[PDB]
Amino acid sequence: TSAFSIRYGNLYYNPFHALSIAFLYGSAVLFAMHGATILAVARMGGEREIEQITDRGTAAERSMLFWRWCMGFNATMESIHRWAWWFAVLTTFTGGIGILLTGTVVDNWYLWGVKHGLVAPYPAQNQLTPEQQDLLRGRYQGTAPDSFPSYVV
Amino acid sequence: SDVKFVPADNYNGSPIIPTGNPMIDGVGPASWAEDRRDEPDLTYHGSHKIVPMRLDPTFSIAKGDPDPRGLPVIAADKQVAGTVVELWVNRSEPQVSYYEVQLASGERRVLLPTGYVQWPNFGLWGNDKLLVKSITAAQFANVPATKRDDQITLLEEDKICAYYAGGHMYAFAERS
Ligand code: BCL
Ligand code: BCL
Ligand SMILES: *[C@H]1O[C@H](CO)[C@@H](O[C@@H]2O[C@@H](C)[C@H](O)[C@@H](O)[C@H]2O)[C@H](O)[C@@H]1O[C@H]1O[C@H](C(=O)O)[C@@H](O[C@H]2O[C@H](CO)[C@@H](O)[C@H](O)[C@H]2NC(C)=O)[C@H](OC(C)=O)[C@H]1OC(C)=O
Ligand SMILES: CC(C)=CCC/C(C)=C/CC/C(C)=C/CC/C(C)=C/CC/C(C)=C/CC/C(C)=C/CC/C(C)=C/CC/C(C)=C/CC1=C(C)C(=O)c2ccccc2C1=O
Ligand SMILES: CCCCCCCC/C=C\CCCCCCCC(=O)O[C@H](COC(=O)CCCCCCCCCCCCCCC)COP(=O)(O)OC[C@@H](O)CO
Ligand SMILES: [Fe+3]
Repeated sequence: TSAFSIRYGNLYYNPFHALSIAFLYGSAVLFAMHGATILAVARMGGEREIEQITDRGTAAERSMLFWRWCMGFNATMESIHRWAWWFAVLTTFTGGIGILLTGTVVDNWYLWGVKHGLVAPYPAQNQLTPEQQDLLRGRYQGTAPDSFPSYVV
Repeated sequence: SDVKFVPADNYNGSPIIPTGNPMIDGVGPASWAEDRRDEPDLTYHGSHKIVPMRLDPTFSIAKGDPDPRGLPVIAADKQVAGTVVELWVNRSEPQVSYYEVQLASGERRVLLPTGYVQWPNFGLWGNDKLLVKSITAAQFANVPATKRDDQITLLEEDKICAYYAGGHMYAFAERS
């Protein structure tokens, strides 16, 4: 997992990886919110969600109003499970696309990030002379040596 | 005017103020879903989901738990409100849904949702009484009734739970 990110030039700049994280975090946000919400009305039967969906009680109403008063909008007892479903599903769906794009369409995600303007500028930590630019070019990694050389001479 | 509440003032987004007793009228945290269907909830095979335990001999107390029947119920004002006569159980997901309380110093028996009871020492030891922190022993007399004693409707569930829910705001208030 680490070497894959190293090989393809830092997976943080893969936008589908970034999305997959947004849904992964959102799944923890939603289940924290929803778990806490249903336990906060469980003494009024809020955990009997199928009844609250088919025959709305005060436990469903209080759950809707808490979030409406908190953040200005709310789900229903049924539709919060759709938000839950999609956030979980979109975690692995966007993840899969990001992997399929990697090494097929983009080989260096940080440079793709530079191209599309994702990369914040920092002051240069070092500057190379033209002579160093040729000296410090490496070589791509090849095969291991298949012999044990003697240096007897 | 029967209207349960009036605006605190004419500005947008002002609170409402209850006219009568908010616990009885059902205002604020004492309110219930008034349009809720007035029918019993049903199991998959169509029997009544919530019934007194004496009506289904399948159910029994787990061995080494206390049976709460016959214990006194201690209300928010430390008065003895009554004693547990019966348990009501959920037959779809086996648990105790309500205690039924024979009222002390009164004729009537009332339901008490177990979410509002707690054991002394949270059940670990003692277990010689029940605590109802949310309402006074006087207010136990006004807990809503079920139309029958063998079944409870979804509306009656909402009404009863809403009564104990409101207590934490209105039990110790002159707003009655
Ligand atoms: C948690 C461990 C790390 C960290 C690691 C990562 C990694 C790794 C990634 C992110 C990603 C994101 N992180 Mg971060 N992040 C941290 C701390 C934070 C904090 C904070 C503590 O205040 C915030 C607000 C953010 C915010 C964000 C978003 C820009 C983005 C999507 C999050 C998301 O959907 O989450 C779940 C929450 C929701 C679904 C609710 C909606 C949240 C919205 C989107 C937050 C917007 C904030 C906005 C930019 C700033 C508001 C203030 C302005 C001044 C008005 N990070 C710490 C340091 N974060 C991803 C990304 O897209 O990066 C480019 C990503 O790949
Ligand atoms: C240095 C390391 C790299 C990095 C490299 C990678 C790579 C590489 C990948 C991810 C992927 C993911 N990374 Mg990243 N990641 C880094 C930093 C982060 C940070 C962070 C705070 O810094 C966060 C929050 C994340 C978060 C995430 C997730 C959003 C995403 C995985 C989704 C998922 O549900 O996978 C978990 C879910 C699964 C794996 C699905 C499994 C389902 C199957 C069917 C289960 C079968 C079980 C079977 C029956 C039994 C098994 C038996 C045994 C074989 C014996 N990464 C850095 C940049 N990350 C993945 C992705 O989608 O990338 C776009 C991915 O491939
Ligand atoms: C043993 O042999 C292997 C395989 O050649 C050498 O590994 C090479 O060099 C590494 C940089 C690389 O990782 C690896 O892929 C492979 O390219 C390993 O270093 C040992 O080298 C000595 O033996 C070499 C050999 O192959 O026999 C020999 O190579 C030279 O001689 C042979 C035989 O005449 C010829 O086939 C080669 O083409 C020739 N190569 C070169 C570059 O001259 C090495 O001699 C020299 C001078 O490289 C040996 O190295 C030493 C110091 O003895
Ligand atoms: C800053 C500014 C412009 C000020 C102007 C002046 C104003 C507006 C003053 C008024 C006073 C105040 C304090 C206003 C607040 C203004 C602010 C800061 C608003 C921002 C609100 C906010 C945090 C928005 C973020 C929204 C996001 C992205 C949330 C992430 C989670 C998410 C995806 C939720 C969607 C799903 C929902 C709706 C979940 C809630 C929800 C859950 C969790 C249930 O379990 C449940 C169970 C049964 C029925 C309903 C529900 C239900 O609705
Ligand atoms: C200060 C608040 C900021 C809120 C937003 C915070 C961010 C949301 C979090 C995570 C998203 C992570 C995945 C996205 C990765 C983002 C990086 C990315 O790929 O960007 C471009 C594509 O997207 C784009 O243009 C389009 C970006 C769309 C972003 C939509 C985010 C969700 C909705 C947000 C609603 C806010 C409402 C605020 C109300 C108060 C690149 O391609 P393109 O070369 O073509 O462009 C270049 C041009 O954007 C200049 O660089
Ligand atoms: Fe749920």
